[PDB]
Order: sequence, then structure tokens, then C-alpha cells
Amino acid sequence: TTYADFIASGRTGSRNAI
Amino acid sequence: GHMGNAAAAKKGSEQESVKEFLAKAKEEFLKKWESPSQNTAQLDHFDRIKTLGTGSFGRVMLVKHKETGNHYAMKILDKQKVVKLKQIEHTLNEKRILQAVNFPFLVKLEFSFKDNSNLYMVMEYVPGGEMFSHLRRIGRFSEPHARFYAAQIVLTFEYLHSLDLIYRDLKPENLLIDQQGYIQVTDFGFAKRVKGRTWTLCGTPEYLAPEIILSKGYNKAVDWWALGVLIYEMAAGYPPFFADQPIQIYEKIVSGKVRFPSHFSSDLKDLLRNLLQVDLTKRFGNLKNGVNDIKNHKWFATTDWIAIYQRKVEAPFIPKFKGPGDTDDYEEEEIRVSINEKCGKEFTEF
Ligand SMILES: *[C@@H]1OC[C@@H](O)[C@@H](O)[C@H]1O
Repeated sequence: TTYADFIASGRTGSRNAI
Repeated sequence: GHMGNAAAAKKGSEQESVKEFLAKAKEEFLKKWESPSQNTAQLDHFDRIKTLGTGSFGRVMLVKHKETGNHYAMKILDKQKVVKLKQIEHTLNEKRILQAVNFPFLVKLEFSFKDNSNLYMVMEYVPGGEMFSHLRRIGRFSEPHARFYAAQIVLTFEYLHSLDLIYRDLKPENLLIDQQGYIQVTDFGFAKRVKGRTWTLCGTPEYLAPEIILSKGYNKAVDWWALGVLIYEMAAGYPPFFADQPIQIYEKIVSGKVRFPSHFSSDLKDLLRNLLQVDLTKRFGNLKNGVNDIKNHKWFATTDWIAIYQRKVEAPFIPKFKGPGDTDDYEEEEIRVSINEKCGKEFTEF
């Protein structure tokens, strides 16, 4: 599912600017 | 037509009032922009309570004013580190913007000063922490809850853009929720006052507009794209474009395809397709009618823009109240002030 994909992405925590 | 005479006249009058407000706001901003405040407190006016974070050239400390007892979030920047990291212009610009703006949903710079070693920005302290943690905890916001926060961003961008300020770092991580449940925008480190196009590659991958990625020059419309991303993430619990690595995210952003949870309303999907629009000639916020295409969209039909501005709407969520002394944990380090002035010329304007 999309939600599972989001968890698997490793990008569920605070995101740094580039 | 869609509107009878009374509705049409009401909308006309509302839009003229926005114009008058923005004209006054610009005159106030420009006075402070052209003559910034400097040196409005000093370090020994404050007791240090707790280090709340650290960065490559600075940190944030919870402090208390010794006489009033008010708590603040004090950013301490090491001048030498700022120079070494080539962040002079950004540091000066962030403070100059903060001392010049005034809006109910923007974090306020209450004092600033410098000494031999450091620059200090003494900010309003919002103990309820940021939207990011609340969103990840709750999972997602219902559409009315998301709409209440979105409306505050729309008005904030209407204000900032009228001053030719592009914000360029919208994300839940930069949005605090105060004790009345209203938004406070923080971190103007990437904001820029420019009237036309600009080119810097800056922002956060999930929130970048396609024209930033594509190495086009770009304008204030990147903030309206980012609003689309924010609304989507608030309402879904995850953003519209994600992947393991930023390059894969960028592919999705430029592709022109977005998919929506089945629980999104038709009105929400329509608004988001018009904000997450790769074609700049079609993106809401970037057309002849400006911000009004957003404010007058069906998804905002229940929104009383003035009541939001006046903070009279009942918030959907009040963060748990703790006490400004209450407060992740960090190691405490001294505030060393050298007996010799460092980098004085570089920071004269601060
Ligand atoms: C992003 O940083 C990590 C965590 O503190 C989260 O709540 C965000 O502030």
C-alpha cells in the first residue's frame, strides 16, 4: 500500500533541507 | 452566473479591503527593512535554561528574561563558524527579514544583539512543538483540521509575497502550533526578497517545485506548489511524492502525475491538482486572479478568512499545556565570549 511504501522509504522522520 | 449581486458585491468589497491592508503592511515593512533594529538587549539580561538544539554554526537555547520572567528561544550563532561556512549573507538576511515582518502566524524576533564572539536572535517561544510530531502521532488530519492550518499558510504567503518575499522552506517541520492552536511559521533561512526570478537550489526534496529541480529560474509560485504538498501531507499523512532517495522523488515531482487517497474529497483533489500543477501558466497562485483562485476555491468555501486572521475561529486541536519551563535532550556547552572582537566588519549590519 502507499502507506507501507512510505514507511519503507526511510523518509518518515524529520527531513533536512538540501 | 455563479454569484448573484449581493455575493458579487461582498466579494468585491473583500478584495478591495485586502488591497488596503497590504498597502499599509508594505509601508510598515519597508520602514523596518530600510532601517533595521539593532542591539535591543544583551546576554546578561537572560538566564539560560536548556539547550534545545545544535547546528553547524549555532544552537538554540531556552532562556528566561531575568526581569520579566518571559521565556524565549535564543539562537546563538558563532560568528567565526558562520564565516568559515560561508553563511554571512544568509545570516544577515534572515535577521533583517525577521525584524521587518509582522503577521499573526509568523514567529516574532523579540530581541537581537551581538558580542565579540556571537550573534543572538531572541525569538518567541512556542512550547507546543511543531506540526511534524503531531501529524506523525495522529497519522493524518481530517480535511477541516487540515483546512484550518492551510488557510493560515495562504494568508501568510499572501502577506509575504506582497512584500516580494519568497519563503522557500514550507514543511510540517517548520510549523509550530501555539497554545491557541494556531500556526507559527519559523525558519526564514531560505527566504529571499526578490521581485522577479531567482535560481538557488534550496528547499526540502519532497516540497520542491518542478521548476526548482529543472534548473529553471523560478518565482514565488514555488511556495504555492509547496502549499499543495503540505495540504496533501496533512490530509493523507504522507506526502504526494516520496521515494528512498531524492533523485527518485524528483522524477515523480516533474512527471505531472499525482495520486490521491480514496478518502480525499473531490474538492480537495481539485484544489491539489491546481496547486501541484507542473505547468506554471496553469498553477493556482500564479494566474491573473492571483491568490483569489485559491481563497475562492470550493475547498475553502467554509473558510472565513477575516475570522482566521483575527484568530476568532475555534482551533481543532490545542497542544497539551505544560508551562514554558517544562520542555529531545542535548548536551550543555558554555557560551564563550572572547575578549577580542571577531569578524566585526562582516557583521556590522547585524
Ligand atoms: C524534526 O526533527 C526530529 C524531531 O524532533 C521532529 O519532531 C522534528 O522536529
